[PDB]
Amino acid sequence: AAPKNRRTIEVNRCRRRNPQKLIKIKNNIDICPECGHLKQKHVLCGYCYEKVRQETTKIRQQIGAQEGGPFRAPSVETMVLYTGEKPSEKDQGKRIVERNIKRPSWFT
Amino acid sequence: VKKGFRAAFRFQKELERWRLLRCPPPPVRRSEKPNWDYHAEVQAFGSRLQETFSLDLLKTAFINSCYIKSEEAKRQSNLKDNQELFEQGLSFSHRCLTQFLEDEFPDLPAEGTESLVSFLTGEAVVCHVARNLAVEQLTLSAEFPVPLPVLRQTFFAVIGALLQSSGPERAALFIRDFLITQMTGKELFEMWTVVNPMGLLVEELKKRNISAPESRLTRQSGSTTALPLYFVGLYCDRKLIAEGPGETVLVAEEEAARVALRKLYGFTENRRPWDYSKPK
Amino acid sequence: LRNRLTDRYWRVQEVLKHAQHFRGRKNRCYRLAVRAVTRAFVKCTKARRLKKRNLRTLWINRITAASQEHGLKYPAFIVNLIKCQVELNRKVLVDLAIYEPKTFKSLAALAKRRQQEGFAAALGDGKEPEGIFSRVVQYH
Amino acid sequence: AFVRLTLPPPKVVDRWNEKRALFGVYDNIGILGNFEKHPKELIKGPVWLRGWRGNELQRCVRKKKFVGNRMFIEDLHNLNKRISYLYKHFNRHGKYR
Amino acid sequence: ISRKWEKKNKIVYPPQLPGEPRRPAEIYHCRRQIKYSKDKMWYLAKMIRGMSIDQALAQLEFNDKKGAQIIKEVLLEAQDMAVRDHNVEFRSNLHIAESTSGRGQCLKRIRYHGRGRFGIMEKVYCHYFVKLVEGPPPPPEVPKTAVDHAKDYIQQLRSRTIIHTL
RNA sequence: CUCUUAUCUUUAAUCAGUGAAAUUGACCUUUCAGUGAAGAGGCUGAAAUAUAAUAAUAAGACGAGAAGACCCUAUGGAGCUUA
RNA sequence: CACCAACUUCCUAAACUUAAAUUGGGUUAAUCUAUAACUUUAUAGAUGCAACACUGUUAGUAUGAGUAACAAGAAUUCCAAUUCUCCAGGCAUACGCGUAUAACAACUCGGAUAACCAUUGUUAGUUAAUCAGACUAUAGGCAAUAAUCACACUAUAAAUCACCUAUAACUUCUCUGUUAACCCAACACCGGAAUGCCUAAAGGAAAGAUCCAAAAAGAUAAAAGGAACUCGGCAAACAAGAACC
RNA sequence: AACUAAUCCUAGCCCUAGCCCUACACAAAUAUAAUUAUACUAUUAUAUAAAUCAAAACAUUUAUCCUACUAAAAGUAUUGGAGAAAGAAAUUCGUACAUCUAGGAGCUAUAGAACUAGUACCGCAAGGGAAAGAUGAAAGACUAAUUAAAAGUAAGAACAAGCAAAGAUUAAACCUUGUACCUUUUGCAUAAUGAACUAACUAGAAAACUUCUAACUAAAAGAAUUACAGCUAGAAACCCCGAAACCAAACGAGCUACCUAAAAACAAUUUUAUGAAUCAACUCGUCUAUGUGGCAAAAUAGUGAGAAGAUUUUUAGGUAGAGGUGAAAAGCCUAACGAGCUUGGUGAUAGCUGGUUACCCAAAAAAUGAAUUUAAGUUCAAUUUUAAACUUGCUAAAAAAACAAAAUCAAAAAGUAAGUUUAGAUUAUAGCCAAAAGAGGGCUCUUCUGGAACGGAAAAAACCUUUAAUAGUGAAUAAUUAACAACA
Ligand SMILES: [Mg+2]
Ligand SMILES: [Mg+2]
Ligand SMILES: [Mg+2]
Ligand SMILES: [Mg+2]
Ligand SMILES: [Mg+2]
Ligand SMILES: [Mg+2]
Ligand SMILES: [Mg+2]
Ligand SMILES: [Mg+2]
Ligand SMILES: [Mg+2]
Ligand SMILES: [Mg+2]
Ligand SMILES: [Mg+2]
Ligand SMILES: [Mg+2]
Ligand SMILES: [Mg+2]
Ligand SMILES: [Mg+2]
Ligand SMILES: [Mg+2]
Ligand SMILES: [Mg+2]
Ligand SMILES: [Mg+2]
Ligand SMILES: [Mg+2]
Ligand SMILES: [Mg+2]
Ligand SMILES: [Mg+2]
Ligand SMILES: [Mg+2]
Ligand SMILES: [Mg+2]
Ligand SMILES: [Mg+2]
Ligand SMILES: [Mg+2]
Ligand SMILES: [Mg+2]
Ligand SMILES: [Mg+2]
Ligand SMILES: [Mg+2]
Ligand SMILES: [Mg+2]
Ligand SMILES: [Mg+2]
Ligand SMILES: [Mg+2]
Ligand SMILES: [Mg+2]
Ligand SMILES: [Mg+2]
Ligand SMILES: [Mg+2]
Ligand SMILES: [Mg+2]
Ligand SMILES: [Mg+2]
Ligand SMILES: [Mg+2]
Ligand SMILES: [Mg+2]
Ligand SMILES: [Mg+2]
Ligand SMILES: [Mg+2]
Ligand SMILES: [Mg+2]
Ligand SMILES: [Mg+2]
Ligand SMILES: [Mg+2]
Ligand SMILES: [Mg+2]
Ligand SMILES: [Mg+2]
Ligand SMILES: [Mg+2]
Ligand SMILES: [Mg+2]
Ligand SMILES: [Mg+2]
Ligand SMILES: [Mg+2]
Ligand SMILES: [Mg+2]
Ligand SMILES: [Mg+2]
Ligand SMILES: [Mg+2]
Ligand SMILES: [Mg+2]
Ligand SMILES: [Mg+2]
Ligand SMILES: [Mg+2]
Ligand SMILES: [Mg+2]
Ligand SMILES: [Mg+2]
Ligand SMILES: [Mg+2]
Ligand SMILES: [Mg+2]
Ligand SMILES: [Mg+2]
Ligand SMILES: [Mg+2]
Ligand SMILES: [Mg+2]
Ligand SMILES: [Zn+2]
Repeated sequence: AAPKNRRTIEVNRCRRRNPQKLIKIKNNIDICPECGHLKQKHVLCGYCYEKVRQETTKIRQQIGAQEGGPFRAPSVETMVLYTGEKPSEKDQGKRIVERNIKRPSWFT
Repeated sequence: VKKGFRAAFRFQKELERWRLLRCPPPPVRRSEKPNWDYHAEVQAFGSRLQETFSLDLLKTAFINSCYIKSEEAKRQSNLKDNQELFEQGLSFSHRCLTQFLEDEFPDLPAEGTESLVSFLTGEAVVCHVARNLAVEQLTLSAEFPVPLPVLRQTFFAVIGALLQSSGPERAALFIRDFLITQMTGKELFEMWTVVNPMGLLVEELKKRNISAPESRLTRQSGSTTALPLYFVGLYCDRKLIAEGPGETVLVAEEEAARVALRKLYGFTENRRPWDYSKPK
Repeated sequence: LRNRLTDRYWRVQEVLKHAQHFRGRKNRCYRLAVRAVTRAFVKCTKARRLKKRNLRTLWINRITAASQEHGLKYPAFIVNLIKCQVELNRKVLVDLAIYEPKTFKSLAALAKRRQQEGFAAALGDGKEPEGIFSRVVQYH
Repeated sequence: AFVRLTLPPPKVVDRWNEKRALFGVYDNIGILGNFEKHPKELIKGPVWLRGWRGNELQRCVRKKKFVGNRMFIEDLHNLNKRISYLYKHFNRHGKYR
Repeated sequence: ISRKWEKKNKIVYPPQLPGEPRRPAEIYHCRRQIKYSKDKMWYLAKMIRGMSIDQALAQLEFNDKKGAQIIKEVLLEAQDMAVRDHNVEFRSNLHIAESTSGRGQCLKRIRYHGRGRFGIMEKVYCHYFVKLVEGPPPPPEVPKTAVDHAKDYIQQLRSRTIIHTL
């Protein structure tokens, strides 16, 4: 079936400017207290989450170097230490990961 | 590229039209534009109105004080004002206009016959009349378009010059023709503002020793709806004097007062037409 | 291309200036605007004559309203005024009813009386004096 | 339609240059000169149409007679084809018989 | 091609007199050739009409359309030049007066079909325009009240005249 | 088939990116009876009737593309067979 | 016992009388030349001298429509990296093609989208007396008996220069092919494409994200009945069988 | 308040005049599969042009094509299905611009050459064959401006009701009136062709006769011609696009048909000793569904036939259109073969289809008779018409005939303005409905009358009212779907 007539610019304006087809405004945008960048209420902050993932990559890069190959997963717990820190008694017999930089303020 | 210059010439004219509509030009006084001779224009002004003027007097009327200041400032880098003629011309018009009104409407109050004269010598009427007689074109001043207070002054100065040349009787015809005509089709209270018309009516009836009127409802329609019509009639000694329509009883009652007043002062709609027949 | 028409711009604008108040592509496309403008001109010419007939119907409608307020039908009112040698036309009669209510009422009584005189003359037969308002002035 | 947005440069014509000033001179060479020369001999143009006039078919046939043997191959092929087309139009087609 | 939006930034008014309201500033900015359809860009340009700069930038940051990112960068440059070149005091004191999309110069290519047939393909482009005006956004629209509706109706009835008569 | 049902994949629908085709006199594009060229959204008479989108059905627009076929004509053609 | 109703007729001003092939006459838009004019004009002489319509020709832009259709296996410590889930024509030669090869840089155009490049620019590359191609001493003389593991064995279609006789010369390595994700089909086309080795040790990825409606396509399962379906057991089947014209 | 766009002037070209030419372009390479430094192995256009087409068919025939000085003799003598047509010579005339190395009432980027180029691109090949550019004195001044200006969009979606407008109105919409345009049909369309919109381009051409305006005049004309008022000069005219075909010469067998030479492939199992059997590779294509601008201009998914032979496959060569090849399907010969493709003859021809561009005034048809390989066309009569000369016409029409037991005929009058002769010219040669009278028996013919609203009969080509066409807020009228169940 083919169109029997051309549709006019007036009719076309009514189809594509209908309120059903317009972009809706958002009411759930807020500012992040820690960084001051914007976020949605039900979603994690992107800027703050970006910090954590960067550190996570560094730790995992170090973990890869120590193991030296695949199929080398330890059977004991893991822990991370930064320069100026030494293992406690409770830390005995647990894999230790060493980072050159100092302990990040946010990391506890 | 077609050969010929005639189509290119025509299109330049249309580009001129388009530019004018989008960017209208600032006003200019006719003296600047071509085809202007001051002496000839003044003479035609008098002959147009079928009145004879003395050239020296008429020219003085158009000159204004502000014009003198501008010329001297340019001069640094004689004339004579129209102040004398303005005062004389305005004074006679006020007296002449009052004389016309009192004879036509003797009963009408004194304050009334002052409002109408003030109405007919205001900027609105005088400026409107002045422009259509070319007075603005012949005026000499430092600002164009001419401000209304300046335009009004030069108008009465011209009447003053006419008074000196041809005397009172001629000028009285001049005021009748051009100023009295402006009240055609105008209702009284449109030119005179009266609040609380009933209060004024009560005092007027007292002077002739008539009893205060009694308000009553002569006719009624659609009272409970949002579009009601009311007729209220003022009854005196059980005798009807006036009847008025209105949306509400208070509005309709106030309307009856104005109808009554108009009859008392003889400024009704069906009153005798004014008389311009007299050639004297 | 020795000779080419150099004036087509102004020939187009003659049609399109008469189409600016239309709706649709009729107000800017020459092949469509030209057809619509000629249809408008034909309607304009035929409506000059129809206008005069329409206004007469309006006058007759308003006259019937004014007469019935005094109890008269339209045919009786118009016919009897003619028998009294009154030659006012329908256009002016409408003006009196709207703007001169008292004068219109006077004419209403005159037409009614002449009608009554005709009825009396019809029923009574033989030679009898003619009605006061039923006397016709003559010209020569 | 679209029109120029500027005026074209002006055209200036000299009406008293030599060619214009002396136009017509010697058009009466015969009557005022004892008829030694005919005015037609004053004409400049193609060899086959000096002092002669004709319709398009006549012009084509006359051109071939005068310079047909000194023409280029392709030009002569087109001239011959034009003659036959004009022959069939003027002798077989038209409103009037 | 026309480039007039750019030149609008170079108008110079004469100095204002002391007894006059302070004239607000105006900024015009655009980006010209963009690989995006103008029909699609319209919906984005329409949304931010009338809003302040901060509210506009907030809504743009969480839209998924490719056009949203491009509009945001144009908005940021307009804000920067407003303070740096047009003597605007406070960054936040700005609202979007005008925003719209326009057609650009496009390209034609071939689109293949299944019986040796083909079609004509267009690679489409668009422009984006904005005007920034200093000051808080103007107040929104208030629908007519019932009393306001009625007052119009009486006005209509009062305007009537007696038609086609003396 | 009586007499159909359930599940998964592809399609479909919503979001992001790129983006064709036949078609198109203008359209502010309703129902019933009548008129008519077996024929009316547009004509006559009645009736109904706030404005716009999204997803579905195929009665009508004598719906679109048919190199689709049957009948006739032209002092238009071509292949075949001859006595 | 009337009224209303057509430029029919009268009135003010005017006018001077009834579809169409074809036929007779008065003007005029545009441009050029002669002679004039000077914000675009006059009298004459001329012509490629006027387009709402030829399924007209060329270019541009709409409608259908932001519609039909198109695409990348997962996580990470990252795209010539690791591990996991699944699939099953690969490596060479011939013919053809002609820089699509590799690195860096770009992000315009190209890939029907991104990432990344197959795109743009700049610089580089394929090495042979053995693999492959081309490769001029002369004149005479002369042939019964296939192949197939060739023995046995038959058969029928009867079947791949050598060696001698004389003449002449009497120490040599130049030249050319060599890359690739590639060719014929308008396309990065579910098509076509010879031979040798081998069958996973080689080579690869069906899902952009989400949702679980109708209709449409494909697969599998089904109570009781078993051709009642239909032009016809077409299609499907836990059947894949027999006979006759 | 602007996007997409638009404005521009010179690159070159066209027709004549003039003139022969001596232009034949470092080194090296090339006729070998050209552009490869040396021996193999020899090298060479063509017998008369045809057909289309005109003759309204076609068969003898058909200007130019197929060249031999201008002007005249002359469209004459002659030739010809004696018809379409074709067509001389004898004999007269002429030194011509003659540096005119120059000229243009020729074109200016859709024009003028196809051309910025025989390039890009398409085809195996012969061959076909495009599109477009724009600042200023200076860019060693940052690339210039100018334009409410096309369609299309944006700024700014919509608001009961209707060919979208017109009369209007205080008021945009509401009320009233109104069956889109061109062509074709029977003067009729809600019939049927054609059109998405914008810009540019795109179709009537000739001088025998006639009429008008001048010169001279028994003569006119610048040699050859006409003349019993003529002769000389000027002005006045007759379209566009579109086939299936036919002929000449090239180019094609890398697809397909068949053949020649040199090569190659065929596992496992049962039989035997084979155009045997089961069934892969490989070759083919029975049946069904999907797909139908498809992945594909013939495919995909399943299911099927052959598979040691008349088997299949590779490389190179051969046969060419009046032909070749064919286990004959009138199959195949580079996607479209009852006869290939390309260029040319060629602006083939078309009694058939479509189109054919400003205004005003005036007049006007019937579409009956005759002939025609004629009925989809044409010629003659008849009609109409423009001009001119000069004199009776139209309606009516007594008797008295001729007829047999209302058509001719046209005295005298009256109402009235036409009619004949001369000269020139096309178009048209099918109608439709109503009302009468017949004839073949609802159609079909023949004969007399009327009609083609803007009003009326409901809408309403054909019935009824209506002498042209203009402005007005005047008036009198016409036609006008309605009419008023027993006894007596
Ligand atoms: Mg609507
Ligand atoms: Mg009337
Ligand atoms: Mg498109
Ligand atoms: Mg999408
Ligand atoms: Mg509607
Ligand atoms: Mg119906
Ligand atoms: Mg209807
Ligand atoms: Mg349907
Ligand atoms: Mg469907
Ligand atoms: Mg159809
Ligand atoms: Mg025939
Ligand atoms: Mg024939
Ligand atoms: Mg033939
Ligand atoms: Mg009339
Ligand atoms: Mg006509
Ligand atoms: Mg033309
Ligand atoms: Mg066209
Ligand atoms: Mg679109
Ligand atoms: Mg749709
Ligand atoms: Mg959909
Ligand atoms: Mg889809
Ligand atoms: Mg995938
Ligand atoms: Mg690479
Ligand atoms: Mg890279
Ligand atoms: Mg590359
Ligand atoms: Mg070797
Ligand atoms: Mg050899
Ligand atoms: Mg290799
Ligand atoms: Mg293909
Ligand atoms: Mg494809
Ligand atoms: Mg692998
Ligand atoms: Mg999925
Ligand atoms: Mg099953
Ligand atoms: Mg079951
Ligand atoms: Mg059965
Ligand atoms: Mg059954
Ligand atoms: Mg089966
Ligand atoms: Mg013939
Ligand atoms: Mg001779
Ligand atoms: Mg060109
Ligand atoms: Mg060209
Ligand atoms: Mg526009
Ligand atoms: Mg309406
Ligand atoms: Mg048909
Ligand atoms: Mg069409
Ligand atoms: Mg046009
Ligand atoms: Mg072969
Ligand atoms: Mg082959
Ligand atoms: Mg075997
Ligand atoms: Mg086969
Ligand atoms: Mg078998
Ligand atoms: Mg088998
Ligand atoms: Mg076998
Ligand atoms: Mg057979
Ligand atoms: Mg057969
Ligand atoms: Mg072929
Ligand atoms: Mg033709
Ligand atoms: Mg007849
Ligand atoms: Mg015959
Ligand atoms: Mg015919
Ligand atoms: Mg007689
Ligand atoms: Zn944060």
